[PDB]
Amino acid sequence: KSVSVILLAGPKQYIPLLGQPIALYSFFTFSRMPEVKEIVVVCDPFFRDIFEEYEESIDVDLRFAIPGKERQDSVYSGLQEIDVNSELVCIHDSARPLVNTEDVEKVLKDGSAVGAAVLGVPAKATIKEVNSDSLVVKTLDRKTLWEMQTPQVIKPELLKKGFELVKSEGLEVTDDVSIVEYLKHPVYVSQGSYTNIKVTTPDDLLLAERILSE
Amino acid sequence: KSVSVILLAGPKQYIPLLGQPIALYSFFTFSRMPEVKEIVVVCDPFFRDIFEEYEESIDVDLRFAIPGKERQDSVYSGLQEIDVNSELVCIHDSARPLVNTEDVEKVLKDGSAVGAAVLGVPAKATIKEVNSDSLVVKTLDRKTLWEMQTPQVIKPELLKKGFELVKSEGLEVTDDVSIVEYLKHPVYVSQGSYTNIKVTTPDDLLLAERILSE
Ligand SMILES: [K+]
Ligand SMILES: [K+]
Ligand SMILES: [K+]
Ligand SMILES: [K+]
Ligand SMILES: [K+]
Ligand SMILES: [K+]
Ligand SMILES: [K+]
Ligand SMILES: [K+]
Ligand SMILES: [K+]
Ligand SMILES: [K+]
Ligand SMILES: [K+]
Ligand SMILES: [K+]
Ligand SMILES: [K+]
Ligand SMILES: [K+]
Ligand SMILES: [K+]
Ligand SMILES: [K+]
Ligand SMILES: [K+]
Ligand SMILES: [K+]
Ligand SMILES: [K+]
Ligand SMILES: [K+]
Ligand SMILES: [K+]
Ligand SMILES: [K+]
Ligand SMILES: [K+]
Ligand SMILES: [K+]
Ligand SMILES: [K+]
Ligand SMILES: [K+]
Ligand SMILES: [K+]
Ligand SMILES: [K+]
Repeated sequence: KSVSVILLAGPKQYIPLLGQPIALYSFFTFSRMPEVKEIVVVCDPFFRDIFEEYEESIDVDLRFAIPGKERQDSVYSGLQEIDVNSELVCIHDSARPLVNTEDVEKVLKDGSAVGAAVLGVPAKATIKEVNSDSLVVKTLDRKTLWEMQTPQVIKPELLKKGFELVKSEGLEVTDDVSIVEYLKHPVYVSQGSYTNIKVTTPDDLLLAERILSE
Repeated sequence: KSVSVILLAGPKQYIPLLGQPIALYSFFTFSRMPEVKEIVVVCDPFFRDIFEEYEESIDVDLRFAIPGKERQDSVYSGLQEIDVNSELVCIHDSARPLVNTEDVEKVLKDGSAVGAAVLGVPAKATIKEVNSDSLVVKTLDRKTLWEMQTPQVIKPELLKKGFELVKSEGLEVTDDVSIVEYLKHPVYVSQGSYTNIKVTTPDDLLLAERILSE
């Protein structure tokens, strides 16, 4: 019971899906996993009650952190709240409500082994690198390209070192494992499921209801 | 009236969308464009009547070609049917029923100017190159990666030269502009719309009905 989750929830994350705010879906998935010791929800204080409500229903410590200006500052804020002895930090965008227990288990395993891991899926589209003149530079090898999801799972000492680089050099990162890439430490891509979609538009909500109804 | 369309339609392309087989949607879009002189539909002969039916409703020459084993052989088969003097070949996957007239006009313009062009959209996901050990090699620069759609628009002399390379060297290509890339001739990526989705699953059909109902 060694994993700390940072659940990034700081309104599109509170849009109802089957009547319940999207952020609660992944919250419950992590709360039922035996490896998870605590969930640090990063949200505006106004929304804390959405989660506290369920606190006596769940077998994790529930803690909060205040969001920052950019996703990386929200991650940093959650990281100050995790247990001093957690073995792994599992960072998740609450706009991904449909992550599967099996896929979380897999990226936790791979993060334990490598130190950093992220859920990904092979890209289904043909992807080309395009220069600033709108010309194709190259076609990227289909067998080689992965679309990233969350969770991103990183050992805390590694993440803390990475934030020391980020804060001391003004890095801008849009994900968590980019910090570890900077460090030249390996990042493992764990194969997930294409159903772990991000839900931000009402088109995405309709797809999420379809997936849930399958 | 200078453009020849090769419409690749050779059953998931005949699944109904609002009651009409998917392949007819883009067929009609191209038939109404003044630049299009002819549409060569590549389909099994059994399906020809789906399109012929509308022949006196449309201001293009309607022709057919027989599909081959792989997409590139189907393209080659359509290419043998185009007008000896067309200025541009516009190749489209009939599983993309929602392409917009405005986006077709744009990629035709860019194909006229460059010799090869393809509709694309910036990739919305974070994409990483991953080696065979499942490790991230690099994170690809978000500002630089495009997802390809169809049409792909190529001048016929260029395409014919490219097929001479393909047939004389056993190339396997999953798109049309890869042939021109091989030739070291420029390929322009014209910015399209994220609504030009490929419809193969019933999830995609539901999204396509939503888009059409917007
Ligand atoms: K979940
Ligand atoms: K637990
Ligand atoms: K504790
Ligand atoms: K607290
Ligand atoms: K904090
Ligand atoms: K603290
Ligand atoms: K999801
Ligand atoms: K969620
Ligand atoms: K999943
Ligand atoms: K596990
Ligand atoms: K291992
Ligand atoms: K910043
Ligand atoms: K997944
Ligand atoms: K929409
Ligand atoms: K269309
Ligand atoms: K026409
Ligand atoms: K003619
Ligand atoms: K004919
Ligand atoms: K032919
Ligand atoms: K012919
Ligand atoms: K489409
Ligand atoms: K179509
Ligand atoms: K379009
Ligand atoms: K045009
Ligand atoms: K020009
Ligand atoms: K082949
Ligand atoms: K488009
Ligand atoms: K499905």
